[PDB]
Amino acid sequence: VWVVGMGIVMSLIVLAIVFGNVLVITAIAKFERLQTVTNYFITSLACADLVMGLAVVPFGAAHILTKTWTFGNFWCEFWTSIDVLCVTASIETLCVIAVDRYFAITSPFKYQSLLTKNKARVIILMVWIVSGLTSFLPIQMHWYRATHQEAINCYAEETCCDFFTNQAYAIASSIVSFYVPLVIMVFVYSRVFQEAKRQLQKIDKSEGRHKALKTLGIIMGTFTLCWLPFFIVNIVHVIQDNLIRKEVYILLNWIGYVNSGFNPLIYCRSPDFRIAFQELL
Amino acid sequence: LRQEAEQLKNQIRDARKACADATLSQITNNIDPVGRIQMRTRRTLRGHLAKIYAMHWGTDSRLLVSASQDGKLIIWDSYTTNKVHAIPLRSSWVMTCAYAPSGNYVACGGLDNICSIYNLKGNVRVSRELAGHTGYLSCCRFLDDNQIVTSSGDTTCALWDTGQQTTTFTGHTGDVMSLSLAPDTRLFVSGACDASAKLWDVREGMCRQTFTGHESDINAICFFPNGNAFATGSDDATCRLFDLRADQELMTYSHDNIICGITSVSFSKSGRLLLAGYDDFNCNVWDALKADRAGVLAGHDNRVSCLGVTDDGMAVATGSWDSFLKIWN
Amino acid sequence: QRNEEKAQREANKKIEKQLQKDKQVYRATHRLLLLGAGESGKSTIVKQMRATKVQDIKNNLKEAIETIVAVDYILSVMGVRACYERSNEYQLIDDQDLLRGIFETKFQVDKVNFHMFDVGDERRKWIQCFNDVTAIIFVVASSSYNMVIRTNRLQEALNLFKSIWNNRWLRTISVILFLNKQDLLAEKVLAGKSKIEDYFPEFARYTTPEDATPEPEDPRVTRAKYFIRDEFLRISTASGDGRHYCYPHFTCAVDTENIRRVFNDCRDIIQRMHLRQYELL
Amino acid sequence: RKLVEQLKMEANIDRIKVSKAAADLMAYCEAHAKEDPLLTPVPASENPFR
Ligand SMILES: CN[C@@H]1CCc2c(ccc(O)c2O)[C@H]1O
Repeated sequence: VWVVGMGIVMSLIVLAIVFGNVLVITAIAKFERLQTVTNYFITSLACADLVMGLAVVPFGAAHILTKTWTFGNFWCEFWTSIDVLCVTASIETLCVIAVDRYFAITSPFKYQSLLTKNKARVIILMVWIVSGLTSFLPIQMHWYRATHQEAINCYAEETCCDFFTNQAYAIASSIVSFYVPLVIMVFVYSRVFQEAKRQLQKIDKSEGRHKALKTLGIIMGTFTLCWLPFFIVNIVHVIQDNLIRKEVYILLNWIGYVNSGFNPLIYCRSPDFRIAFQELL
Repeated sequence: LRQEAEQLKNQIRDARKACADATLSQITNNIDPVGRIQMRTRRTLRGHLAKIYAMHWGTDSRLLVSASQDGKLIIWDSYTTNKVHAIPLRSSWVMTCAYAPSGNYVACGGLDNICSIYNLKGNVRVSRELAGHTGYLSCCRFLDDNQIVTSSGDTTCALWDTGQQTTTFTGHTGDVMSLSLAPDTRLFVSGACDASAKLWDVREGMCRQTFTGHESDINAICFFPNGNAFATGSDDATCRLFDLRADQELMTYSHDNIICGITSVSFSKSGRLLLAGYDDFNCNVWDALKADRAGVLAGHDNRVSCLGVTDDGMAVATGSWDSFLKIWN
Repeated sequence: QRNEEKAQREANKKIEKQLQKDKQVYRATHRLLLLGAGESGKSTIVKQMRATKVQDIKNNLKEAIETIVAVDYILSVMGVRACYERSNEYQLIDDQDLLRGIFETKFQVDKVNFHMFDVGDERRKWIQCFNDVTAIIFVVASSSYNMVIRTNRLQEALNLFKSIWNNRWLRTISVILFLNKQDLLAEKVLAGKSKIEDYFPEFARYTTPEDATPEPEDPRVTRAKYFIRDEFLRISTASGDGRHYCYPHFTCAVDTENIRRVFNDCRDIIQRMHLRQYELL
Repeated sequence: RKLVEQLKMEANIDRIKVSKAAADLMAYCEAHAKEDPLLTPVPASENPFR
């Protein structure tokens, strides 16, 4: 009976992620006024979240619940490829949104001229292309196949398919996906918070008669709490194989997955987005 | 001094009341309603670099001209969505545009007192910038290929031929903000910043009649296709219809829900439907005779700023504060 | 036919490229409104920003003489100190000595394009036209309190500022406020001919704010300037918060640092608009 | 003081009864209704836009 409830929970999570991503994409695309220079990045994030929630989350739920992968070895490799590509695309899109906010705040006059629709399209294309170069090629080709005695049979066996990566690819993939974007957005949001504090101090000084803390705090904390533990345990298991069990790995991975559905709740709170959502429904 | 004027005004009001045998809605109660009307967006013209102010349909139903605050007055082809010409106005701001019934020349207003005339028919060149006024311009129109009627930010409305103002109308307490022309070239009417809306005779140069039934600024004046009536759009939600023969307010169009202002007013080919834009993001359609709304057109994101109907009456084009100009059929 | 369609397409294309360039240059620049009242020292700021002129100066002198008239040879041509002493009652106007329709001024501060507006209307119907300018430069003369109309001139300026502030179409427009004739204000305050408390009763109970010590000036002058600044600022502050801020700047005719001040304040306005966006502020 | 003269000039005009004007307006609206592409539904082939 425990598996039965887990299946319902996983189906609900997948449905919620799909619905949120679809709503965000439809709101961004249907209305021309809502679409803007910075909304292309949100569109890319929503597209990545939708693709992940329609490709890996349902297949991942099917794999974990049944404990047997019915599809072939090539199809499982392709599924893992899509999973890692989606994760890196989402995190890099979050990093790009953060750097866009930093450029808009720290350099206001140069922001409009530097960034245009063509610039947004080319930077999004570069993000997706670098995500592809980091995900597809090392995993579609058999670089990532484990050299360990364990899981060699599992990779050979069709029904069994679990992630056993080389000691080298895991660290590099984690660095390109999460760690570097983590540093970039942490520094960027520290700078933006410093600018906001300076503006608040100036306003208080000019006119005698914690808001920035809440928004930055939620935006950074959701992403960090969702993804950092998984991207530290994956390195830890490579460094120490006996430390990390499979259940911990899976649980942390799915907790990180839920960030895909959490992202629309944190990147669509603007009143224009709410009005568009109300009109669409 | 003013006692004679007050007595004359009281006598005029008494005479107007004496002529009110029956209300327009009293007769219209027998007629059938037009019913609900669904209006789609056949095309969404775009390209303007900033907010637009006014637009005027061409003599033919195809070509139209759009005027924007960016200074780019671009001529559009409604059928194929093509920008035939792009005329950069010398003045940074334009407040009105006009299209010649011949189609040869195109007029552009502006916040500057100077009114410019562009000879569209290779490269567009300004024909002869007009003399000017004391204030800005509000609305321009073409009696023919040689005469342009302009409304100013001062009281005076003028007819311009040669850079010469043949006539200089006057009598408005405030600033005239819009005007319209009758199907014939003999008569035209204009609004004002004050509630007064007047009818002028082009040949005589004297305001034959004055209508002051409003209570706020008048922003738009449309003219009945028959030529015996004209509709006014005030700053307050109420829009009303005047009859030149009866010389008073025959009907009044308003609703409790609407509280926003009115920017542009235009009729249909048959005159049954009064298409009025609002300061809100929507645009309303009213049954002129029955004084009942028959549909809501809320395509634009920003407030609407201009309307128009082709001479053939094929479709009604609304230009908004946003860069998007949408043709509604 | 086909040829006609092709031609139309080519023309549209030619226009679209030119229009894209025009949109780029338009977005590069900024728009500022100058709301200088009549004889309020507005021309001083424009001069600070930067034969026939001699004839214009002579005409201005003749107009001043006619205004004073409103000896016998002077009157027929159209006690000198008497008019200057009673210059408060009636409106009166006035290379280096000479300096001491719609007008457009274009200048660059830090390689960023700027464009200045100058209109000038009791109705002020054209005010709603400028709903897209970066900021409004509203100048005022702090010495206008002595001059009386028919409400004093400074009170009229306060009423105009209140009307501009509480406008539906200007709900997203900030105001930069310049208090011209600071030296003249100090000169009038030092002399006992006009008392600020005599014209504004609230000045008797008013006291200087504790943390306001801008310049090395007798206390009375500073109290007067801070009263005027507070009277201007109260109407702006009590209306609401967000996308609305007044930036009072005490300025002198000689001082030429205003051009830097407008650039810095416009940058601050853009930065604070972005901060208010994204729900940060 | 020409305002009173203008008002007197405008007052000396014959007025048509409101009932007659309303009847004429209704007659015109009913006569020209069939030619309005907006009042009646727009035919797919007839409408150049659609
Ligand atoms: C089933 N576990 C996969 C495989 C490893 C991996 C994931 C996500 C992001 C990455 O950068 C990875 O290297 C996980 O979704």
